[PDB]
Amino acid sequence: MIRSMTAYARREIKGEWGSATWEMRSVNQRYLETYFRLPEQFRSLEPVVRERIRSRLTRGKVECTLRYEPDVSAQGELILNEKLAKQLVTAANWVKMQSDEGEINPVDILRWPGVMAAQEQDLDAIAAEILAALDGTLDDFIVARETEGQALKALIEQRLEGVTAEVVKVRSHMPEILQWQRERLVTKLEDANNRLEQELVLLAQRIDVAEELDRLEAHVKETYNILKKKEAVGRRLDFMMQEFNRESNTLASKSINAEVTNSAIELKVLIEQMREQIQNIE
Amino acid sequence: MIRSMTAYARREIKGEWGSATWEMRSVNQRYLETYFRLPEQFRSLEPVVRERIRSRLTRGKVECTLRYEPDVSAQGELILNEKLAKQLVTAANWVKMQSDEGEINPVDILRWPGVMAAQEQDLDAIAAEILAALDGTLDDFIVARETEGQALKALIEQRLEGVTAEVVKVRSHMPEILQWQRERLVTKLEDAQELVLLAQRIDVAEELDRLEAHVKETYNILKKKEAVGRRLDFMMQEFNRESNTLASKSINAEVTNSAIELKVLIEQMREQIQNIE
Amino acid sequence: MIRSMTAYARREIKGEWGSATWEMRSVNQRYLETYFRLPEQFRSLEPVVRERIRSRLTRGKVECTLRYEPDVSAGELILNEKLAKQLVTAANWVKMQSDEGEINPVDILRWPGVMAAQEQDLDAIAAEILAALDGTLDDFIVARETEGQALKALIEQRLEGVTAEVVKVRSHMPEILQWQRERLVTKLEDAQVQLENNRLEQELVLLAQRIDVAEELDRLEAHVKETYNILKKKEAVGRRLDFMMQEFNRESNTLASKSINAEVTNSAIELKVLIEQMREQIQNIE
Amino acid sequence: MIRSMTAYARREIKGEWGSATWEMRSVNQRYLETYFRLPEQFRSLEPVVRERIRSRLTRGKVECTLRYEPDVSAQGELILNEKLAKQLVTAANWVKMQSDEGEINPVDILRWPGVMAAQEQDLDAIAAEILAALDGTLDDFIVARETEGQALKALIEQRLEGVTAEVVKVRSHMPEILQWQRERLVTKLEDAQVQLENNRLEQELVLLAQRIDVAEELDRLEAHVKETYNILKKKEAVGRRLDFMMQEFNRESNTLASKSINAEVTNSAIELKVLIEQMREQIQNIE
Amino acid sequence: MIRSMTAYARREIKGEWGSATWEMRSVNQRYLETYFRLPEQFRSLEPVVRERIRSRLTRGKVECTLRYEPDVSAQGELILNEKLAKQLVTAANWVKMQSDEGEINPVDILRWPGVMAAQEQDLDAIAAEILAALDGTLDDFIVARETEGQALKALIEQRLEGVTAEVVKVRSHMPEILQWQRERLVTKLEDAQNRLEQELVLLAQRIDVAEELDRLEAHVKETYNILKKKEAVGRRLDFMMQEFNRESNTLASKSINAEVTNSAIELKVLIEQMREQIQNIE
Amino acid sequence: MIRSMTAYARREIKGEWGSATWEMRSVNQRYLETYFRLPEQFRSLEPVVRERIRSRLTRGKVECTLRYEPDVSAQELILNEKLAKQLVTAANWVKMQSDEGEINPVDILRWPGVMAAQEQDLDAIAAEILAALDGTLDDFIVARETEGQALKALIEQRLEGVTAEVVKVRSHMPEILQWQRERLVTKLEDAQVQLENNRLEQELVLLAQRIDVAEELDRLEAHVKETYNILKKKEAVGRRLDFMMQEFNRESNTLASKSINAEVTNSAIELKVLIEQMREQIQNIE
Repeated sequence: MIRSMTAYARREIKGEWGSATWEMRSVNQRYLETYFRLPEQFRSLEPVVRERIRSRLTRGKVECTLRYEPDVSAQGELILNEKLAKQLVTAANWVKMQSDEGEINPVDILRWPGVMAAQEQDLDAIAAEILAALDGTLDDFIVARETEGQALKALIEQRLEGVTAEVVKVRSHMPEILQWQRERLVTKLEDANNRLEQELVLLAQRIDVAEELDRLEAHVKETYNILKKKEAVGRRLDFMMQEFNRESNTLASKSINAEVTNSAIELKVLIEQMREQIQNIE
Repeated sequence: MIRSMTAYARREIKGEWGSATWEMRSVNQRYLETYFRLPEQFRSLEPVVRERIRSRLTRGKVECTLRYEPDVSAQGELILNEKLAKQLVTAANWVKMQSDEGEINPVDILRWPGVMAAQEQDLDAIAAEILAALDGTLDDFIVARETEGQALKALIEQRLEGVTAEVVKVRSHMPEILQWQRERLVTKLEDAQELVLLAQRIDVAEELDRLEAHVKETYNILKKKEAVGRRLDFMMQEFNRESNTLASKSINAEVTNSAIELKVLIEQMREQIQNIE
Repeated sequence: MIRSMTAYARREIKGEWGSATWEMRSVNQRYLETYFRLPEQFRSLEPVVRERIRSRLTRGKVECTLRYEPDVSAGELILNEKLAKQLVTAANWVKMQSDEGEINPVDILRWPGVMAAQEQDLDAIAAEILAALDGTLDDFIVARETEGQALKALIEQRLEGVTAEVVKVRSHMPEILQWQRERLVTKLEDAQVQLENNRLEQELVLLAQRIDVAEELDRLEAHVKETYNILKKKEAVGRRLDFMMQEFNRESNTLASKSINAEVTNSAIELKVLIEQMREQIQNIE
Repeated sequence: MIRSMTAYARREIKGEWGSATWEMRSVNQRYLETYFRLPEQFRSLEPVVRERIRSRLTRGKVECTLRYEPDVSAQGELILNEKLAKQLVTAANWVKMQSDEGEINPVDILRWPGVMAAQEQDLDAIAAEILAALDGTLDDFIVARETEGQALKALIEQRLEGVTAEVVKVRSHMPEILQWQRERLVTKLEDAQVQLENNRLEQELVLLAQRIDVAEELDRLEAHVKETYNILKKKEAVGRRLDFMMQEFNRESNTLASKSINAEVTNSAIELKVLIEQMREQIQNIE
Repeated sequence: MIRSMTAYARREIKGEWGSATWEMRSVNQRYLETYFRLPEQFRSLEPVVRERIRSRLTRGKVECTLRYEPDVSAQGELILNEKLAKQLVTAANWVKMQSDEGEINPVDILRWPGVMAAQEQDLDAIAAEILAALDGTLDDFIVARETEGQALKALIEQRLEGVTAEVVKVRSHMPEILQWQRERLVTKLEDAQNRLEQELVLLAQRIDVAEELDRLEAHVKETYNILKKKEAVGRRLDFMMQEFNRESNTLASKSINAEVTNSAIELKVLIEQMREQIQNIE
Repeated sequence: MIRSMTAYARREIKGEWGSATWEMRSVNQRYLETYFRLPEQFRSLEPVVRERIRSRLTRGKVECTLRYEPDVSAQELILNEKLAKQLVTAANWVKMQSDEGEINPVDILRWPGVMAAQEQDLDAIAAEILAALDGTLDDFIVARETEGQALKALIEQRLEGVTAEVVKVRSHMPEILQWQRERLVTKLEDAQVQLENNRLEQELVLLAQRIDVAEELDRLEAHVKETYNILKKKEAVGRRLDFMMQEFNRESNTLASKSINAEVTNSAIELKVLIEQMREQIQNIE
């Protein structure tokens, strides 16, 4: 069950206290990178949310944003500190006697800190519900990372069927070609004995690609095994494609017929198509 | 039918609610890279945008930008908390009694946090219209790719004709090639123990026949509906292989000059293929 | 010793003056960058906090914040009468230049320092705050040292897996060489061609040299032994480990290129996976 | 071509929107590090700038700063939301009826968010101009590296000439020293003792000549300067290959100073070790 | 009065202006390397503080850090920038001419940045107080060096006592040693009269064990004399241990007696143990 | 005129445009490393300051910081008149909707962008900054030469001790060479080894010429005379002196190895001590 690095998932929780929205987005990356945007009230929640994200995700760049819109009507009714307000008025009266002018503004006294305050302090209860909501949107994020990736797995397996069908097309042509190479050489040597076949068969071992086709088939069987294991295989699959293309290039190099060369090109096209999908794999 | 990797297309939809613009540009790239610049309100549309673009475009580095301009009257309405405003006015009246002076500033009451708030309009009907404009931008984008791709197809076909013209030109010197072919073989016999005269490959007719089939295959590749950019690049490497083998053989001035011209045509074709998806 | 460049540590100190909790976190960054979020009362403490943090922390992007809430302590406040008179006389000079204006009393009280809390002394709170800061920093260093030791165990776990893949390849190597020469003679027996004297031996020597990977395997084992030595000596560990990974990777690529067996190729891929896993942890090293 | 890892490049473009300045500074470093300091508006351009620089530059430590100056007066005329302003005034009128007093400040209405908003100028045309100025700065930067590399090569070749001058300075002085050492031995021996079998004298003179002989290290120093000039001629892996020669240069100079029986030869060996250190200063700057 | 290179000392001075703290720590080094961490206000003190550390210390790697913590006080008078205030009033007059109305608030002009500037603190009186605290820290740093240095001196003298004790153990075998020395000479006289070469004169120079023990006992009495010196003797004692090993190399190389060989090995173990402690002596 | 690598120099200048301070400090380094902390207005001066410093400094790690404090326009502030008119016209529109209000002038000035960037003649100021850099750079070298003269006196004081130890060994050497003739022949008589008569006497003095340290003392005295000559060079001689001390230490080790007398061994140790003391002063020499 392979997963992809790029996915999106947003969840919004509505309550009397307020509305909070968790958004998670991700893009392909070489290593895991985490970025968190949180409100000031839930800034203390940043270490807790980072451990959950990092434990669940092995690789990829993920940005998580939480936006809290509290309800001011559900906010507790404001209390007026009468002693502090009188303490500020008598202080301003002293300033007015020094300046011999000025007028106290009532709104400014209310704006002074501690004069009008709210003591709801319900943040701890809603934070536990936000943490439970974070696990829900993180599961929606993981299920989206696992939804796609099954499609990527099918695309790679479809190309893996194309490379194995392409080597059997080379396997049938090759013995016919090996005999043809001896014939054209003999006609050229018209102007030129025993043990000439001894040098021919050693040259034919350099032309033969059976050992290389065997390795390529072994790499395909391994690639099927790599897709089934449940771990990070994004980079391992990329290293495997370098060996796929290594055998394709040495096959196109030792190719002496145009039919085999066209098959080697088809192999390299399928490898490029697989490498494009492996980039999206974690 | 082949599509160039670089193209540009913009579409703007105007309505009473506001105006939005879909700008989309692309450049050449080995694999498909999708970068989206979307407003915070339409940030949720990003997975839907990626689904539509990735399905339609096989390869290339594409950047898509969306900019939304809301009408100043639309998506705009003030919500005034009447109870909280009355609470602040009565609290300020109490302060005015202790101070025996002062005047309540109205805008200061509005700037109090809980007093003023803005309502959230339903962007669902707009988002569906913004999403439909993206489909139209993709249609204008792929046709601009096909228009530039047809010019690249003509340049490659024009130089494929010069490749075949050079292959026929060396086959006029074919009788001289056979003379030089046998003469090289007998001179090595004259020089004569690890005598691998068999290992020497001097045949050039197979190289020309093998190269001539690649040209016929290249025309067939250009007719394909799927992406052909990477396949043509691999094909040029085989064009270069047969030119490199023909390059090693020094026969006469006309043959060597034709081999030089062949490699120039391949490089000119390979430069245009980098622009092909 | 080695220290993990990313770590977290917070501490809360409660007192009669109020409650203040120091919280500092770090992420892996190529340079030292300290961002502080301090209250207005402790805004003057910004320079001394920066010097103390940067003296013990050599590298990394650190975000340190302090949350402070004043305690009413059940309402009387002190008034800086001299500072208020200083501002009124300074405003009177401005009024004579402008020839207009009125001094707002609340605006004078809004000036910093004009109003102060009687229940608390700012200098006494700052001394407790500064003493709490170095306590968080000392625990912050330990949080880096413990997680740094965790990164060391990860690299050693992958190093022993690297040296296990090398001896796994060298066990297959003699069998592979004999399989290649036996594959050659079987085709000569099928072809019934007359065998020549020492022509076979010279071809066997040539292929043996092409498949020979002895220098790459010995060079890989020298790299793992050097990596343990670099990991033991705790001087410039973060930089010197980066160079070893490039040497590990080019020997693995050279091995994968010169390989003729699919099983050896699979082992070379495993090496490159282990190298990539080691590189991921080396970035976290300070 | 050899290129110095220390250079400075600057490029300024003038436009109606303002002026943009690029600055490049490079310091020697074993790895390739690139640090970028861009404005908040063009912070999205960093991954595009990083690709062009990392692809065109070899190893080193590079710092990039982009300074963007807005004209302010020439562009960005403020637009007034008349509908929102009237909405706030009617809302404030309601509060005025409740309080039965107050006065609406006009500038307070303008300072309300969204009332007076400047139209955002599309930075697409300006960012393309900045990207075009970047590759022009990289061109000046590469040229500066190549011109400084030629200066480092001249300094290395200048010291190499001083190395050969010291080697032949020792070679001419060596036979004079070997004759004086023979003349001293026979004089000390004849002063207090008799000649010993004649052939024993020749044996001791041969042993003495072998101990003071430095011709092997002296010939090996001259072989090192010829390979060093060839290495400078080669433009492939010049930095890694040139470090090895300095250790070999310093190896032969140390063994030469150890076998130096004459003070003028020892001073020449020290001058060699000074020239080697001066060459080592330039090689850490090259690739 | 020998001193160890590793030592630590701190001092804090308190005043109404604030509090400052010096902190010195050192480790072993071949030469003297000093590193200073100073506040930006007292950066100018770096050349002065270096000369003082340099005067009382000869070798070692010290790191000297200074923490300056001024008390947070708004008591400092704020200068009224009369120039800038007049610049703002004339600018506001222009706005009044355009609007044809308005009034300049004096408090708002004061709130404008730069109009009220805090008086620069003359730290000359504080710097002299901080420099005086450095002298106290250096004095505490030196006594910490001398305290640890006395323990090293006692440990070296204990090892020197074992050296002389092992010498006496070999001195008893001296009549047996002189027999073995004479046996080496007569053994080299083999096939005596075909090569005209006499290694006997050379061998008499190489096996002068009696002079080694005498010269070794002279090095011990000199080592005691070196410990009583006032100047730093760290490098001198290390050079002395090289000579201790030279006199004991012949005893370990030649097996005159199994008991003598054991005593020679213990003799070289003591030299290595003294070498380890001399690393810590300045 | 030798110069120490560690030095400090700080200069402060005042003008109508403002006040700026150059600060230069340096420490020991193998080669020359220059780092610059410059304001944003004078970041363009960095390539000019670098060539100026590198011209007069041969090696060392030097940090060069410049603090520039701008002064408000003394003897008028530039004001965006069109933006201010646009805000007054917009406020007038609000005043007719509300039918009340008064435009506060300071509130218009507080608006972002109304106060344009203040006029500064950066070209005329930078020329004064460059002239102050030269003064600080010349003031920096005076601090180098002052400390260097102290290092020169310490080295010359130890060089006098070297020649004093050399002549002490020189005087005792002819006596000790005679003592070995009588010492070696006595050991031969103890074992009753037959004398070779004249041939023994010849080999004895040939061996004595091998033990004779007079050749090492002559070379060492020539190195002392050369070290005085090196101290008079105007160029940097920090590295050359270090290479010279290696030859000092080479002859001393050869002296201690060939030593046969405890007093000569103690004198060789005194030589090695003086050489280490000179090396400690030399490590600070440019």
